[PDB]
Amino acid sequence: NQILYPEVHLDSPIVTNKIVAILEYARVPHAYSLEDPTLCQNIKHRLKNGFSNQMIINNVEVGNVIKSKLRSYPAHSHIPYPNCNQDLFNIEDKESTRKIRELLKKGNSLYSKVSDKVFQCLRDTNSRLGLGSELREDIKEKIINLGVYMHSSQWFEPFLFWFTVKTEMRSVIKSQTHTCHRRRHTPVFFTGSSVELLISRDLVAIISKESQHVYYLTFELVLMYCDVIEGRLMTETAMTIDARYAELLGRVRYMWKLIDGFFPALGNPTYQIVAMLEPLSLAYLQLRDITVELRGAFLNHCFTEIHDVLDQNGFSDEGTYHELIEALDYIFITDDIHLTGEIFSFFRSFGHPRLEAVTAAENVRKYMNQPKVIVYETLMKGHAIFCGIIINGYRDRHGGSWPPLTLPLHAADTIRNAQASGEGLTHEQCVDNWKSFAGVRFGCFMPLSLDSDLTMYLKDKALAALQREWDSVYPKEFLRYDPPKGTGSRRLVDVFLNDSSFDPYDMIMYVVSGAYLHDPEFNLSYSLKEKEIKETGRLFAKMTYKMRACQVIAENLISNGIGKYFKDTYETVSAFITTDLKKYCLNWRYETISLFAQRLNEIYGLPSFFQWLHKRLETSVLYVSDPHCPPDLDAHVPLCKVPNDQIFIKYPMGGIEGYCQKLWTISTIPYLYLAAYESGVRIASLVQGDNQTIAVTKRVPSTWPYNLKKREAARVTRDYFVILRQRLHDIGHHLKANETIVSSHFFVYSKGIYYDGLLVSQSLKSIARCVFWSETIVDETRAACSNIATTMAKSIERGYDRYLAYSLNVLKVIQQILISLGFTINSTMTRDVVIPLLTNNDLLIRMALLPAPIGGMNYLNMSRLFVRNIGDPVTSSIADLKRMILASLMPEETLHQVMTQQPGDSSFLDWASDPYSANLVCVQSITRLLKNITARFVLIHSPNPMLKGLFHDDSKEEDERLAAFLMDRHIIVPRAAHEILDHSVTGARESIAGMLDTTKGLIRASMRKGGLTSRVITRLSNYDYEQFRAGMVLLTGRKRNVLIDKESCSVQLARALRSHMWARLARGRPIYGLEVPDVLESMRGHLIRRHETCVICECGSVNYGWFFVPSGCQLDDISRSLRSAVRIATVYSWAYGDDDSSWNEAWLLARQRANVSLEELRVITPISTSTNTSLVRVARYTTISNDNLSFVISDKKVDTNFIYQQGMLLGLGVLETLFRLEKDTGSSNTVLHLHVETDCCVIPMIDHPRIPSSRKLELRAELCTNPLIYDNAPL
Amino acid sequence: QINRQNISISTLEGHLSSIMIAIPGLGKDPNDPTADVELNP
Amino acid sequence: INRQNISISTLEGHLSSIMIAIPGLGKD
Amino acid sequence: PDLKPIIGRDSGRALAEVLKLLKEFQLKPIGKKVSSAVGFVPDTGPASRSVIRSIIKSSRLEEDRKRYLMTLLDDIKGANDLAKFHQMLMKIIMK
Ligand SMILES: Cn1nc(C(F)(F)F)cc1C(=O)Nc1ccc(S(=O)(=O)N2CCCCC2)cc1
Ligand SMILES: [Zn+2]
Ligand SMILES: [Zn+2]
Repeated sequence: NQILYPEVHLDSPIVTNKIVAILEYARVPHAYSLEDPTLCQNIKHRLKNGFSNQMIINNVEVGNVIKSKLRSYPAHSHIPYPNCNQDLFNIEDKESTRKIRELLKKGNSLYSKVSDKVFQCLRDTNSRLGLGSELREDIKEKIINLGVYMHSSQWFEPFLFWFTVKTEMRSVIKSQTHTCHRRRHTPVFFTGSSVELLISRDLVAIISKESQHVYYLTFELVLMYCDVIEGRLMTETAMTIDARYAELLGRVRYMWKLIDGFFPALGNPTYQIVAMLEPLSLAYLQLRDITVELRGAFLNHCFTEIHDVLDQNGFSDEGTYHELIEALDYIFITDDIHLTGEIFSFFRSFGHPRLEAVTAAENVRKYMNQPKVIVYETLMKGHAIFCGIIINGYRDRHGGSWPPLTLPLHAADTIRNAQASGEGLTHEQCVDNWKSFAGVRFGCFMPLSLDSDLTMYLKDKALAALQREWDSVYPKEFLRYDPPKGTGSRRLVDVFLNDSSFDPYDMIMYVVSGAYLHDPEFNLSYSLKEKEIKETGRLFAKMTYKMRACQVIAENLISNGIGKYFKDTYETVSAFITTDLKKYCLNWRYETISLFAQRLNEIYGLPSFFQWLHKRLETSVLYVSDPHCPPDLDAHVPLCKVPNDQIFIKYPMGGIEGYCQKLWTISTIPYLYLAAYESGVRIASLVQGDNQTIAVTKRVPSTWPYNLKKREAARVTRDYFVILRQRLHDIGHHLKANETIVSSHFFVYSKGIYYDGLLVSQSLKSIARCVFWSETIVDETRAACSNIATTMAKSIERGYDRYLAYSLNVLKVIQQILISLGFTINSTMTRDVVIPLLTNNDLLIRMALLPAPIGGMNYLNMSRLFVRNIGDPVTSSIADLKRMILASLMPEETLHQVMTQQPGDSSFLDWASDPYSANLVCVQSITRLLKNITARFVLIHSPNPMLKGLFHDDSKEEDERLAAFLMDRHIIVPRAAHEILDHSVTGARESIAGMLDTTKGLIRASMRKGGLTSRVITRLSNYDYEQFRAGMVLLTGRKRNVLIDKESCSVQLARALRSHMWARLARGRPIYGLEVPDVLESMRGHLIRRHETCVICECGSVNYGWFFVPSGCQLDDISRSLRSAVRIATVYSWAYGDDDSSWNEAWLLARQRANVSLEELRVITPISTSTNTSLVRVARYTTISNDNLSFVISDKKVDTNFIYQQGMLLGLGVLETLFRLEKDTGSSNTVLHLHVETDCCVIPMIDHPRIPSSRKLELRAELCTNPLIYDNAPL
Repeated sequence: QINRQNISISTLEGHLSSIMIAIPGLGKDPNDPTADVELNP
Repeated sequence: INRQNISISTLEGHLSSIMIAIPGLGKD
Repeated sequence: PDLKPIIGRDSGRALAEVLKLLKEFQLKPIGKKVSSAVGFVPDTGPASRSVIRSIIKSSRLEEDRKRYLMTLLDDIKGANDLAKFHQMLMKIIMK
């Protein structure tokens, strides 16, 4: 139980009851007011009783220490969260951060030595691409002194403090919660220069020397402060070293300093203003509208709410409101359009509010207990559109016919003859005579998709406790009685993989028969949701096992069946409407959904199935449960006798968000279409994330002004909005005018903010998240340095600067290595690696500049700056290393050490499941290994009938044997082996074991039950120590491969590397089909301006991409049907190839996949001739001609050797990084030539039609007929 | 002479049919367990 | 019959536009 | 119409929204002179005054003209005159 480190990043909510409980048990005074005094009263009565355990004793001792130290300070005052935010953001100590300061000073003195060469190596790449001969003299200074910029920031000392405290408390928690030693020493204050710390295991006490203020914090608050400050430091550095954000820096700094000044005064309600910067960033983008009547429409509501919050809080004065409004005006008002979605990235950096259960239960009870008055005529007019959509969706795909479809009763003439003639009908007829669909009875014409996969059940979910024990979540401390013990399990996978008799039809009948309404164990509970900036905000609901299974089954049915029917001179002009769907699922009563659930009952043939949710909720009780907010109950009572009070919501009517999402989404389109018909406009809806948009569209004459076109296209939707609002209010829904936007230009979605063909992306959202330790279960430097480099590459595509992001990655990697070496809580870091590595400075930067596919710890190579996917990691990392050695960042001997390093020990299955892996010693991820071990164990030991007969303990040996048979030939093909093994029944098992997302609790349970041995525990408890030892050996080793030089191509280097790396499985046999030349080394460039003649063109090359851009002010505006797992057999048999004899083996494996004969297989496979842009703003102006680039190796009837899109992505990249700082595209039209040269990169190969299988084919004794495994009865 | 009122009677019946499907209760078996039992046994 | 036809059609005319009142509590 | 029938979930469970004559809780009509999601119409409130000020500030006029329009706004009182000045400014902006 020691391979689990405490949490490093924030993942839970900040509950004020938690701090109140800790302090009230530690007997410390505190100025914390609670909405419900039930927790305090319970703890008080429990103390008067005499209950106490080890936690109470430890907290009492820490409280005694605190109360004894508080005597030296006469006027101490507890400053509660969030009132202490302005102080604790700028706290700084000089005698407590004495260690991390020296650590980071050394980490900065190393970068100060490598930075001149880093800049030289980036300037080489720039000049080679053809952007001049010298970087900007500003970029040079920033790249070189990037460490001094990061160190002379206002958040650096708070960062050091909140990292020291975080790691110290993490070490305390880790070394304490382990049951090895129990005798504990009391923790004493650490008197620093300006503050005094007490880092206990539960709470931290910070006293301020000069101010006398006192703060008490918990682990969640420490994690949140560390996260906030590590985000602010990274974003401020990334906006300081950058020039495009020169105007945004002042606005963001003023926003920080202005909203920090409200925390001491306003308090917790300050997040109701912090959470007003997402709507304001759109209300201030509407002020650039083209229909002046709309400017201010949303801003009026935003300012009204910002005034109401101040008034209710108490700041009734007008001066404060006026200064606040002027400040917000200055902050948000700007000129550049692409810098309007940036303030979106920063509204999560003020911290998260402290929330309780009462104030989040009342907010949902208010909406779920509320009468409504729907209107039958419009309800049926929407139901008519529903029936019409179903009619058309079945008449299509079936050649215009209604064989099992509707049977009207008194239908009109046209709508009765449409069925006879077998023709469809548009919205017009349905809304015109909706009386014809007033009694239509369908008939079952939709099969039940049953054994697709196990996604729904396997995906980790929580379960509520059985209704008979609903208060087992509350520990015995905070309760006024002894709660009943918890028998059942508390996870969907833990109750699913133990189901001795599971049946989806058993569940469907558990709903149909109607036993879910008499089940004496059903229970629904609410749980507060972490990392939200609204005190009420959202909760997530947990329900019992059988009901959750029926819910996921119903949703899968309604998403796989009719849910797919609803997917979809004069010019067209479209406006946009955007409204959020929060609090939009509580206005869904049974009356307004029965007419749509009934047609689906009659379509799927499931009597009274699809309306289970409301029939079950309307007679149940749902409480909001968190362990620290107990109910006020002197004795245990059933969930039916609790009154309607703080945490309970008795007998709701509305829905629950997430459940019946497809049902509500397909039942909400009929009213959009009715309101569109009633106005004569064509609409298109899109629910993306948490807010739905509607693109109302109308046809207008072409010879019209753009202004008048957009004005009329906005008028039509200003008319449509009121119609739609009336319709939704008649069916029962409130389409509020405050929380909604109408605009002729933009609409929000989940990839940024679309604005009139552009995309105002937010580039500083991932820089604020490239924090030190990555999300994992054990602190591992490899995963940390991979998450550090996987976010800079995302900021680069969202808009950041390539060179500055690369330098930021290098610096953060260099100091992450040092933090993991000499500032870690790990106990296996020994002086045989810590001391030599920390002492040798050159080696420590060599290991941080060496790429990861080679053996180093640098995961961002200079080709990932430009292209999205690099060709081959091993042949691109060697090109990167050659570039570094040339620019003199690393010595020449590093290449020889790389090429003669120590080969690891990996089998054939690992090479088949990772085909680009030049095998390395101790490189894999401990988290991934523990997942792939525990998932396999728990799937092998499971009596579940759904996956039985598939996970036998010999599956590992069978997988290794199949991989050996596939790979071992006279010519090795790892990519084809990977494809075959992935599509086979040995890849299906791994896909299921990956879908089975194991949690920290599940791995804890596995260790408790003995899932893995103590030998595996000791092998994976000291992994990173072996990473550092292997790196030391790699960089110290003094060998030489006389046949290695800097001039040999990177392709040849990677081939030699793989051959020498595993000749033990190759013995000289050629590995084939992996190496593809590096794009940045293979492609040179040149920029033709107004009057000049190309030079690298006339030097001889005739193969080059040609890009063009004109001059104009822009950058502001302008036997085989319904396929199944048989597809797996087909793609496998094509990946195998066309063989005279080995077609038998291909048929054998495809038969083990699916049941089919050799002749049908050969006639179904498509035998081939062989044997084997939404991110930038200057791509609109750009014109690309691929003619001259068409020259490839013989340009025969094959695929492009290099990925043809690379020579275009790398041209758009350079054009964007040229026009990155310009407002116009110049005065003269510019051209770009992108010559390529892959001469020595061509593999001299022998075209083998196919290789003879030099190993005997041994498979499973008999292909199991498990229907989840690829089907064995297609026809 | 008679069909013109039979259509009206059928319209009233069809209204009362789908008016007591969107209102729980109002009978012995007034809800909608009237679909084809199942495509598969 | 000539009068009963309209006397019964007015019933459908009035019933084709009604208001359904949904309560606040599922049990009451 | 004063004549609209009402049928409830049960017989006697409709006493909630029967008194709200006053039968259905209707919605507030979006008028051309009431501020809503469509169009802007300024009231006398500080919210509306500050919104007009923000329109003057974020407009694309010249700085002296923006300040002059701000001075014009400083001495305007009453919802009616405020709406007239708003119409005037909206007419001026696109000129
Ligand atoms: C009735 N209605 N009218 C409109 C119109 F047209 F005005 F936009 C929209 C709706 C409507 O939102 N239905 C609906 C759709 C999904 C859900 S959800 O629970 O799955 N949800 C929770 C919140 C996050 C997203 C997922 C709940 C209700
Ligand atoms: Zn080459
Ligand atoms: Zn050229």
